[PDB]
Amino acid sequence: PQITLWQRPLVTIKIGGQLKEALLDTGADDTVLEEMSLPGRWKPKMIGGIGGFIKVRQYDQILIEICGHKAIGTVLVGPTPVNIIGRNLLTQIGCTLNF
Amino acid sequence: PQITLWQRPLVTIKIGGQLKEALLDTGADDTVLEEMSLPGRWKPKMIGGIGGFIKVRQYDQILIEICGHKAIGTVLVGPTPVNIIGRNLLTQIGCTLNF
Ligand SMILES: COC(=O)N[C@H](C(=O)NN(Cc1ccc(Br)cc1)C(=O)CC[C@@](O)(Cc1ccccc1)C(=O)N[C@H]1c2ccccc2C[C@H]1O)C(C)(C)C
Repeated sequence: PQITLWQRPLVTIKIGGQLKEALLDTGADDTVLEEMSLPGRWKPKMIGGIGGFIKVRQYDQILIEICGHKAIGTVLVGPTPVNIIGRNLLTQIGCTLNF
Repeated sequence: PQITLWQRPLVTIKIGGQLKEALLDTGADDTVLEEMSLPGRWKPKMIGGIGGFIKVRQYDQILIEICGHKAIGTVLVGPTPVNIIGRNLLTQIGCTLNF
């Protein structure tokens, strides 16, 4: 589909059997979601944006569905103000910027 | 043009007669540039990102060219990690997300 930017590009995602709302974020290197449980091993990571850095848990090879499009990648979990779908997963669903 | 996201979507912008590198950021509601000089008066604005909120200076009706496309709008100036082109200007150049 084509998503305009008149409003925040929020979409429905399916992860860990749960339905959530997330932001298609081209300014984000990684994907980070609010506190939730995920399977497998994880390691700590610090990510930074405007305001500074926050500590998150890094889980790899996680299955995620964005608007019905399946993709697998690293998903970060921590105190993020909003769910963010970053470039690491946006590439997988073939998302591009156009103008 | 069409921009993929395998690498950060960095483009050249022109403001105040100078070229700068900036990130097309769909996750950003506003445009915020690293410390620089802009004309006119400014107003205070608090913007929140991953690490919390920061105080920035808000200048309005500023001429800024993005990838050759001319825009005129609000530009914030403050301690940002990188120059960020947000949705307020991405809408002016007709940018959309597609997949
Ligand atoms: C490794 O560095 C990253 O890529 N870090 C990401 C990040 O923070 N990216 N930042 C900016 C940034 C920092 C460093 C670099 Br090299 C590039 C880019 C954003 O602007 C987008 C997030 C976001 O859209 C998230 C968000 C938080 C709260 C509500 C909505 C969305 C952001 O902080 N957006 C805000 C913003 C940025 C600039 C101007 C105005 C605003 C208001 C929000 O939209 C992340 C992995 C931690 C998510």
